[PDB]
Amino acid sequence: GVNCTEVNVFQTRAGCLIGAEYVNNSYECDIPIGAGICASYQSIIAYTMSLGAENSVAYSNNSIAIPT
Amino acid sequence: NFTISVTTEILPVSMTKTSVDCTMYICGDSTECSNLLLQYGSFCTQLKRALTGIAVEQDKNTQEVFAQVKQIYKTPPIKYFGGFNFSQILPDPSKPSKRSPIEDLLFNKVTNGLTVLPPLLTDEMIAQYTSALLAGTITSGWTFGAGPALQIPFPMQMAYRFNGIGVTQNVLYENQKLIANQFNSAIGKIQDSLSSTPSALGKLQDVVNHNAQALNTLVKQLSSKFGAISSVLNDILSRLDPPEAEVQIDRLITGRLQSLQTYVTQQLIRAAEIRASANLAATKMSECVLGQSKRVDFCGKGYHLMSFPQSAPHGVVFLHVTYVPAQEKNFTTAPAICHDGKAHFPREGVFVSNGTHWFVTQRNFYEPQIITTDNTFVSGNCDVVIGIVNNTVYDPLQPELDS
Amino acid sequence: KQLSSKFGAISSVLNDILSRLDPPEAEVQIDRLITGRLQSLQTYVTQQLIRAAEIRASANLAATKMSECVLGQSKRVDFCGKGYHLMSFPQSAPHGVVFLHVTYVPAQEKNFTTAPAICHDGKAHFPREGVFVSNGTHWFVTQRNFYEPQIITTDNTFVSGNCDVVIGIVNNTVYDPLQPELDS
Ligand SMILES: *[C@@H]1O[C@H](CO)[C@@H](O)[C@H](O)[C@H]1NC(C)=O
Ligand SMILES: *[C@@H]1O[C@H](CO)[C@@H](O)[C@H](O)[C@H]1NC(C)=O
Ligand SMILES: *[C@@H]1O[C@H](CO)[C@@H](O)[C@H](O)[C@H]1NC(C)=O
Ligand SMILES: *[C@@H]1O[C@H](CO)[C@@H](O)[C@H](O)[C@H]1NC(C)=O
Ligand SMILES: *[C@@H]1O[C@H](CO)[C@@H](O)[C@H](O)[C@H]1NC(C)=O
Ligand SMILES: *[C@@H]1O[C@H](CO)[C@@H](O)[C@H](O)[C@H]1NC(C)=O
Repeated sequence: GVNCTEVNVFQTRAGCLIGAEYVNNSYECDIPIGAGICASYQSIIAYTMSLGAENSVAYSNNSIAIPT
Repeated sequence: NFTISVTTEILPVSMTKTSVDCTMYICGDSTECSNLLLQYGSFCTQLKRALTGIAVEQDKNTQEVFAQVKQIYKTPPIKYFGGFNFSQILPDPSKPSKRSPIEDLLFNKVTNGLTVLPPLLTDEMIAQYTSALLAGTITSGWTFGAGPALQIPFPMQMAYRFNGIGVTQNVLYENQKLIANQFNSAIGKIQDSLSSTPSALGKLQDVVNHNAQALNTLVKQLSSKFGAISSVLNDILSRLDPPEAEVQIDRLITGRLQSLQTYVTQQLIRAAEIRASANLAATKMSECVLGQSKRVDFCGKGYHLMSFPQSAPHGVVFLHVTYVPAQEKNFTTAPAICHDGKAHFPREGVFVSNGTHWFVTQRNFYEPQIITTDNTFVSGNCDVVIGIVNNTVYDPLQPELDS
Repeated sequence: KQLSSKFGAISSVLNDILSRLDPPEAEVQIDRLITGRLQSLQTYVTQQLIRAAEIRASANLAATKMSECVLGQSKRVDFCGKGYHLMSFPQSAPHGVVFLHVTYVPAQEKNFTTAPAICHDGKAHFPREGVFVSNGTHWFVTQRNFYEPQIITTDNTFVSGNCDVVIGIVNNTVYDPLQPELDS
């Protein structure tokens, strides 16, 4: 919770983060930080947490699935 | 005749994470404070470890309350689920927060040295989780939390839900329009009732007033004399003689440490209460949502069918769907039917007679059928059953063996 | 560790204060030491009882899971294991217990085309326990968790109502064994 305008540096919605770059790609969360920010050692990068694979399932008015 | 109604119950999940600056809240900018606080053994590492463990506990509660699935399901683009209005429940992309109107309505209705940590999961991924859970419970039935998801149409899923409470599925397909209209009317009534009633939202507001009051009373106790000469560091450490000022500041920081340890005690008690409530909320999440729970009261007043959770600030809200029958009708019954010296017993229901004719019906609905041998089983003879009556039974395929 | 704390006194040893200073003050030093140690043990007791609170909460949960799933089959979904409940087994652990859940995961699915009812001779047919499943040409009834198709028979279907009230119905024949049984 510190706006670091007086003391790479990337700004999260939790304060200041020093020493971890920001990557637009998303991966599974390993170390929780806050405000949807999770960092892991790939150097050390900070990424938005991944909620999982977008496993969209089709739907119709006459489609059923039965396991075999 | 049956009436489908929706009931709402709310369950708190977690609270805002708290971190206190220990030596700053005790007394700041003083070397005498440091050399009198370092010689007390440890009154501060325990509170810091306990507070961090409580914060980790709240994060874990946010984890297993809402994240029961490892997939993010997306709703189909078709908005026609069989005449059923899923508009106040299913979120729409037109809103900037990607939230349902019910969630937006409840969110709008819901209104030193201390630091409040932000939660790991804010409102947006909780809303995405609720969207994924509603997609899984709508377009995949209940067979998605146990193995892979399967394509399940909505009406035969509803027929399965009626079949889970001992009611045959044929009653749905003759009254599908009435059920859809009743469910939509109940959704509209409960959407109006969530905003009309001001005291449908209490504990969450109460417990956040508890948290705010506990946060404010610490600073309120920060400005008390504690029986010393003064309550200000620069007035007690400059004017006074340090032979007595050391004892005065010792008593002051002793009172301050007693106050903060009392606050830590209330915080851990409230965190234990929140953890128990979140565990019961996780049980409700696993039972009333991911499948059908047959036990009464556990998921709604009456017979449970399904439920639709919605995202809430620092909590979760449930939207149960209950099967409440009505329109009672008096009848005359019998434990068994006597025919040709042997007794007949019902297989799925009970023998129900209005006048001089006897019919077999299911338990939770009136569907008069002719008494045949395909839904009855024989046992013993007609000499021991108390209250048996004499009535003929229809023999199936009769005009068939002689034709 | 709290024994080696000065607590604002000269030393943390009772024999040192009593054999080096006069009683009057020594009284104040021992009073400060004893109230500091009293607050320390009260804090320890509070910590012990809150861990007791969480531990009998966990013990009640473990006893409930032992009596339900272990002693009998639980129909509660996602209560003992990830999937349908088959069996579980208890294992002895120091200061705890470990369950061994056996689940039922019906993977490797394949989708088909269904119908809520089948129309024949002006009356609708409904399955007692299965669901009508078509693979494109013919029709079959199978279980809700395993694909074991069977021919539609009057012995595992029940009739109710007519063909106009129900929507989504299809037209197909039904096998009645009395028609090949009567002529034989
Ligand atoms: C901090 O202050 C700067 C300058 O006003 C601003 O640009 C930045 O967005 C602020 N960040 C935070 C944490 O509010
Ligand atoms: C289902 O019904 C809706 C509304 O009539 C229609 O838009 C959609 O295309 C239909 N889908 C199928 C598979 O029949
Ligand atoms: C129940 O009563 C309502 C009118 O109040 C009617 O519209 C509905 O069809 C009835 N349903 C049954 C099951 O009798
Ligand atoms: C529900 O009814 C409202 C009426 O405005 C409509 O806008 C919405 O699209 C409907 N949703 C469904 C899924 O029926
Ligand atoms: C009882 O109901 C049956 C069928 O609804 C009917 O045939 C019979 O006449 C009724 N009995 C009387 C006394 O009305
Ligand atoms: C459907 O199943 C039946 C019985 O197994 C088979 O005779 C028929 O060829 C199948 N149709 C297709 C299109 O696979």
